Amino acid sequence: ALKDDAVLIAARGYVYTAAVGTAAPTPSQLKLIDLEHPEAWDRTGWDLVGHTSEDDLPEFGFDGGDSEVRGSWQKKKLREVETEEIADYVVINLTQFDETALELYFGPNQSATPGIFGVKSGSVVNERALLIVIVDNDVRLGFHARKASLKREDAISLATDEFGALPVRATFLDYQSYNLYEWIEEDWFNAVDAPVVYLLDLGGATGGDYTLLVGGKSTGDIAYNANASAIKTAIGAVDDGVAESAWTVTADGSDFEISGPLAVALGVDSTTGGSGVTVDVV
Amino acid sequence: ALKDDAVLIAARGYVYTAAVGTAAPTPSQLKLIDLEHPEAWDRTGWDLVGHTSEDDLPEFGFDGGDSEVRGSWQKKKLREVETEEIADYVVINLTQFDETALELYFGPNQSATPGIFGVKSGSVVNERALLIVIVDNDVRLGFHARKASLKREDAISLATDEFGALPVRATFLDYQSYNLYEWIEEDWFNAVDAPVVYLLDLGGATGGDYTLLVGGKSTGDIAYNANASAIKTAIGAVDDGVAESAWTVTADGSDFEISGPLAVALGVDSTTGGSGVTVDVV
Amino acid sequence: ALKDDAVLIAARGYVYTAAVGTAAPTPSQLKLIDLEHPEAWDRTGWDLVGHTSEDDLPEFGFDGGDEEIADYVVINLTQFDETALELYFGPNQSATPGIFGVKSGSVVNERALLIVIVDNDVRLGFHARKASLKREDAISLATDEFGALPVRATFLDYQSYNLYEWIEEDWFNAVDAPVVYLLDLGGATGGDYTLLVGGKSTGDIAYNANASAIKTAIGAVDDGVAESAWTVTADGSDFEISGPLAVALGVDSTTGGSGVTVDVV
Amino acid sequence: ALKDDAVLIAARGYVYTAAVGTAAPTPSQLKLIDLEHPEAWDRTGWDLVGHTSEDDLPEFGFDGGDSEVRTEEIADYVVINLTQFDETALELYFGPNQSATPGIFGVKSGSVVNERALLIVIVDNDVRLGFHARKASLKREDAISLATDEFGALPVRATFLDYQSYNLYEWIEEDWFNAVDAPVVYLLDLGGATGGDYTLLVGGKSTGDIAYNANASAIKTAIGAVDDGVAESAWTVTADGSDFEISGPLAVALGVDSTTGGSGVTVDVV
Amino acid sequence: ALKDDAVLIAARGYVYTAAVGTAAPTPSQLKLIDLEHPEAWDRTGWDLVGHTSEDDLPEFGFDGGDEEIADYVVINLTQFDETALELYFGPNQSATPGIFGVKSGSVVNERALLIVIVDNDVRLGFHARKASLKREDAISLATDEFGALPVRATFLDYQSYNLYEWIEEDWFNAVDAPVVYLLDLGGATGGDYTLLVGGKSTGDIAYNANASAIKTAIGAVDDGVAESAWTVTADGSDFEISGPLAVALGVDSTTGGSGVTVDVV
Amino acid sequence: AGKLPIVGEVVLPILRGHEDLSNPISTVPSLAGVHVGTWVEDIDSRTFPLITVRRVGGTRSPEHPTLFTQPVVEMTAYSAADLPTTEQMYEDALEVLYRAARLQTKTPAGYLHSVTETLGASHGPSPFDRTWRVFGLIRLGIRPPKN
Amino acid sequence: AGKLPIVGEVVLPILRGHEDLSNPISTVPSLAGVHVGTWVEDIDSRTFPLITVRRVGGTRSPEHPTLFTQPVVEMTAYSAADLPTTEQMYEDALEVLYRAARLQTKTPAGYLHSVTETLGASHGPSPFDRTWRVFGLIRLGIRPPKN
Repeated sequence: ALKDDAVLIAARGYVYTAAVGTAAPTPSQLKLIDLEHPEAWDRTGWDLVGHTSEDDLPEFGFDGGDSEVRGSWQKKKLREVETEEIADYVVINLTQFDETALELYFGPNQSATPGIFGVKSGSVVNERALLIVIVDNDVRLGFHARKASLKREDAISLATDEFGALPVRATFLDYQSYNLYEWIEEDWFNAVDAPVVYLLDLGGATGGDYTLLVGGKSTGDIAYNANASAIKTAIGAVDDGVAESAWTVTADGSDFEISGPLAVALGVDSTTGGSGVTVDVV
Repeated sequence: ALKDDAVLIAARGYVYTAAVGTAAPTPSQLKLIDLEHPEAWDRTGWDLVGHTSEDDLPEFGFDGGDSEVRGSWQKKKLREVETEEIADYVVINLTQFDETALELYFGPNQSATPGIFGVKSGSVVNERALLIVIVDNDVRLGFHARKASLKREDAISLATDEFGALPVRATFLDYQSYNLYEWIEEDWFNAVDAPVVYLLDLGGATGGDYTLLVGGKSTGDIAYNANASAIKTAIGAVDDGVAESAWTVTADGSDFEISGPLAVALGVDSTTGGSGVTVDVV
Repeated sequence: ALKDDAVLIAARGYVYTAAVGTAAPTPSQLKLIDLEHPEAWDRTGWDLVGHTSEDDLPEFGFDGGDEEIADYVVINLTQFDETALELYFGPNQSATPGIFGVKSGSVVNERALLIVIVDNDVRLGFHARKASLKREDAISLATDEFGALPVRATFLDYQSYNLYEWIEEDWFNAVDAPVVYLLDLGGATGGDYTLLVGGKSTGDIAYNANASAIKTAIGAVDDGVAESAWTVTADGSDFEISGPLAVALGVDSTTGGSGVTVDVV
Repeated sequence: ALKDDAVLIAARGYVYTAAVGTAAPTPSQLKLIDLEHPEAWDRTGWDLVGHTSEDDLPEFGFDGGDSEVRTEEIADYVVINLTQFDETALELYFGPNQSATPGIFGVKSGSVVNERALLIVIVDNDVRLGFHARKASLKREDAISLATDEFGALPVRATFLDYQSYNLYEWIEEDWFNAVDAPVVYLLDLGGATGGDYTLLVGGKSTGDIAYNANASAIKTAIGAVDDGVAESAWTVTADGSDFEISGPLAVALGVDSTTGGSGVTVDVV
Repeated sequence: ALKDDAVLIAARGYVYTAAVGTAAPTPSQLKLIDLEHPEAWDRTGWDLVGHTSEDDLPEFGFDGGDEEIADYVVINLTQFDETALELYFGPNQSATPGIFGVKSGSVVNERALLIVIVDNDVRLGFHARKASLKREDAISLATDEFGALPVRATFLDYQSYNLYEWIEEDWFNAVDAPVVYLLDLGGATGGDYTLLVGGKSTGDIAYNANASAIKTAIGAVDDGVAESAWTVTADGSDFEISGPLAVALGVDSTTGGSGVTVDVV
Repeated sequence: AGKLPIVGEVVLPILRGHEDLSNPISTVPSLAGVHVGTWVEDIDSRTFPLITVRRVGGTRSPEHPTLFTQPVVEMTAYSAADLPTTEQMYEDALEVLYRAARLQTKTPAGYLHSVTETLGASHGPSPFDRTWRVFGLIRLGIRPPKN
Repeated sequence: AGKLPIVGEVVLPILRGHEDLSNPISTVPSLAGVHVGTWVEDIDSRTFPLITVRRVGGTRSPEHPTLFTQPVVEMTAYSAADLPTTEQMYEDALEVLYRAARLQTKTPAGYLHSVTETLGASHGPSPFDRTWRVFGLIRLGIRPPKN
């Protein structure tokens, strides 16, 4: 079907790397994190690859994919066979000459000396997890590969009125039972029917001092004499990246409907009236 | 990491040669030495190759590096392997025709009569250490190879309205225990990590209040006030998703060096009753 | 005949060995087992051999011709683990950690062998109760391609079993039931339609025609024996047709519906 | 099954020779030795054969017979393409130098006996598959090749021979062959409860002296700093409610003990 | 040991012949003689064979192995005047000016043979006291490439001399001299330096350290080898180091007349 | 997706620093107090400094005309102070447009997608008594306001 | 690191030979006593010889707009002496820019990174009584100051 908000014009592309197998931000975190400071994220281990030419994007590519139709002298077309299976890659033109930019291109520094970066002869093993985030509009199509081999795509480019650049090709390789790579966007892939709601029960009103965890992070605690606005302010004050304005909470007397940008569950339970005010189900 | 001052545009490139194995100037000397006069500097033995053109630079390249993805009947895309050994080189267009600039291109002259340079047929061995200094404002990214084999890259260019040129290709080779080549710059390679700090400039006891952005989101209004926890817990808890324990603020004297995972800035200053809270600068 | 379904490309596959006489998974298990982890099979006893070569796949050769043939398989291994050296050199002759030792002269080396060739969800299996394992030729080594240990498995008779089985539930000893074509008229509200049989059109069939009238409308020019080569039987609103020639829709001219046939091959 | 870790590319490698019967480095030394300097090893007597051609790797062939009906004798060789032309490579191709004068290498008519131990180490990004033969007989495989644009080569065939009831040849790595079910953990005794000092030995050499009361980090500092190629960080150690414990890349043994009271200290492994 | 300077490219070469048993230039002459003009040599008696092809350089083949080995060289001559026809056909059997005549067969044609292979500086010689020269193959002719007369020289024993000898002063029966790394302090007047030994780093060495202080800093290096293996004798402002590993400049801080030390051997 | 805006409903909130369209005085700290508009007021009303942004070309994209557009805007800075202050005020306007593009800045009317110069800052004659003009052409990309 | 300046804060100290922006007469040996500035003073204050620098175009660099820019300046030399002195003075000023670029000259507002003519020393009509004029366009390139 046609979707005017799934049409994409990549405006800027951030690129991050980490040790092999490192997990990317989940689809619901990718809408809330900032892209400029990876040391702030929940998924520690990622860091920015460096500056990239800001009129250009990470250049996807492949080689192989050479495929042709085959048959028998009875029936002339019956399969298309892929003769050389697709080897899939992305090219990244760093413009930095910092050590942490050269290590993507040359592999690890071979000298201990302050102020020198040394290169040895022969091939190097150099492979990383790779996360790319492509930004347009308020969209953030992420891309994640758990293992990519990094190699020099071409020699270092220097020019008298265009920035110096050192291009790496990251080639994707499969790793354990995981996928070759994954695209990350919560609105587009495996999407639910639009609303989700959690029903916080209230029938156990003899009560106590229970609490919620929201996206895994605690709200402190809430007393049994609860109110829809009071629990919206409690949930909306969890320090997780998203404000009280994003949450919708309403009542049907015996329970509250809770809804918003993140998962909600009960943490520590404390109540006299059995399960009746410590139930939170979808 | 996204450091700006490591981004390079090559303004001009000086090229020097010496007998095989000769050491380059040290990383701290490279910031002080006078590039026009290599006979004068501490690291004796280097000389300028001649007039290279003003509008182009020593051009890096490599042969080989043809690389392929391999597997097995069980598992495809197991590892990437280099099918041809990568062979780094630099091309230099000397525009100068005296004996010292022909000797790099033809090898040593095989005639001893005054006023003649003569060449024998066939191969020649013509090998030198090579130092290139690429200059950009105060950045002086050096490049050093202890042995390079220097060969004819193309025939002598002559043109009616463009300068004549002797293009040499320097190919890098292993010389005893040393690296193949080394990049030299004291501030960039093997240097200390130098973590970012943001200077909260409040000019002492003052009337009124100001605001701070943390990660691009405003905290509340801050008056002239006590430091320590009373500023750290105003920098933290901005619905930023980062706990206060990630930040530091310290007994810094007059003006305070904020640090933590997000960037910080001022939003507005209304602290009008004296010297004010005028800057936030790194 | 002409099973387009049963044309094989060996796109991926696996090789297992076990003690002599070990039974392979049954044809209905082979459709369902996990090939990476033979330790988890209900038909337990099989050890997965190392990475076999990507381009030199197993060669199912034989030596004789007319004296009597011996069947073999040549398998290129591409791994230097003990699990692969044991197939090329025979059992390890040293007990010390970190060493694999070879004695001179011939050594007896016999194992059961299972090979699975996957394509896309078909999984043709091959199984031999007893193979004798030999060095095919030299260890290959190269600077730019995986080193290889090629082994010859020669099949030997064992305890009145076959030399080898080919294992696949769909293809061997199947029921061989004939194809049937479904004349799904859809809404069928009025009008006319024509089939074509072997490429020739039937010419006229009313929307309300019964199975016998359809069986008489089939029997076009160049037919098999008109009303006894062809079986037509109703179910629901529709008819299953079968006989000696292919049947297809020629021209739907009916007054309402989403189609006029759905057809087996 | 399916170690992808054990798929081998022969990216670089080194060929060595020695007098017949001489031993190669053990599986736990081969991870640590410097391949370019065989005079530095614990197993003295190896010398480097010269530069060998970058494209014709060693062929581990054989010329044995084929049988399928129920005629199968076999002999094993390896062919090495030497590319140096100085004496250390000509002695493998032609046999020993039969002229005594400086600057000349001379060869006589007929066959000559030329038997050596052979070691080959094949290297792939800190994988190091070793191969060792106690006795090989060396012969000319075919002509010396000369070319205008490519290095000349002397192809020599080493044929393996039985020797003194050792194996015909052996492949070496600690991680792949006869590998341990779990990493070895040594237990260090405390039954010598009081006073004085002791000296462990690691990989066959003394730790120096260490006191009865020593902390686990002092024990780690002692075993991690004693005359062989394993770094301070290679070892992991703990002191527990009744015993001390050591783990790492080498054999550890109780050495010599001068603990003043209790049983003295003597325990092996978990 | 590994010797880069002993790897051979046959970039140019020269082939000479002479009466049976004649001696070659000695190793110390072979580096100095002029190869184009063999009548000028002090070790006189050698005639230059003329041109030999650039493709198909002479190959040092053999026949036999496992019956006894017979050694040979094939030389592809490319001149067609008398000094090259005399090797392919044997001596001229006509006396008249301008004719070279060939008799029916079985000529005897023995000569001494010397080959010099010339790299950019290395000049490996090969010498045989007696060789028997024979046709290896047909005369080649082409419209666009030089014709050739390939001759098999087969080596034969003579008066208890060797079959043949390789001649090079630097390479064969040379002195066993150990590697000796210099260590030049560069006129240092303060600070420290470190040595890389193998790939490991020493601790800090002070600019004024004596030979014993260097010995105990080169040992105790998270060692491959004991202090006892290293020799570190001074000879002036410098030290000469020898031992079982490589030694290199590492990191230094010396503040004197040169801002670095150096280790160049 | 909503309709594409006129270019003034996106560029002006980026240069002013607020999305109240009724108030032309900027609050962005690098050029605060500059009057930013599309049409120069009567002499009894106008105040200097002044920035004028004026549509001078640039089509919808041919790939999808209703999804992305690339207006060309002539941007002009005026002052009564001196020529250097008029240059620095134009530079301080580029430094805001390039930052607002780097973030994909949202506005009620649309998103500023990208910014590029087709003719850089240049000095010219001014139509107003004792003032200096500096001007250039920016081509800037716009996207619909979701919804 | 720093911010890119208005072009006058880079080339005027380089043509003048001093970092004092308040003192418009140059002290460079080839231009001793030439007045150098963006704007021609009133007739009661003009002195000749005179050089003027005006920005005429040239963008920020498209791939890092905050890190490099290539302003085109019109440079114009005026004299009351004669036409040869005017084109000599223009060549003697252009020789200072080509040297100051080769030396990567640091100025308190930025570095002159490169120089390139795009029209050379054209003679033209002067707007001032009894004076000669020669002019050309130079595409400069400038980098922000380190901090």
